[PDB]
Amino acid sequence: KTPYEILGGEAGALAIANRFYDIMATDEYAKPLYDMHPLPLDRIRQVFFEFLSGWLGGPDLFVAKHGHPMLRKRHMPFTIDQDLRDQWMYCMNKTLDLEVDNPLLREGLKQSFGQLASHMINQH
Ligand code: HEM
Repeated sequence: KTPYEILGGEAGALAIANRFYDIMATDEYAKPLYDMHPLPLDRIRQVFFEFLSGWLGGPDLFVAKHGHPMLRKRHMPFTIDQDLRDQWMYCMNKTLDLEVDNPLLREGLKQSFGQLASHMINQH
């Protein structure tokens, strides 16, 4: 069974994407990460969801509409240090605790996001 399947499919991917930004947008420690996002969040909420649907084994909605992830490259316009990586993970940890009831999948998702996040870092 895929992460997409275990999390309830579309509604599960949507809820993660939305909870992530919901928390990012109000939590103090992540203001800096939040401030890199020009408002409103409508499009990035939708795009991140599209990404999650395929990264979890549902429809590649991202690769259908925007092409391959190339996430490291796609983040190269921004300055991303350790500090911002940790802010991003802090938000996604909090999200996955609330959204993923399977504790194995949850720890699996945290580690795999944790790695992707570290991969984006481009300032040391
Ligand atoms: C330190 C880590 C990260 C930082 C600071 C960061 C920051 C950003 C920012 C500022 C954008 C621009 C979106 C906008 O306002 O339109 C963006 C886009 C995006 N981020 Fe991240 N991000 C990070 C890590 C990640 C990770 C780990 C993933 C996926 C697992 C991810 C997926 C995306 C996606 C899919 C987009 C949309 C890209 C596009 O439309 O071409 N990001 N990110």
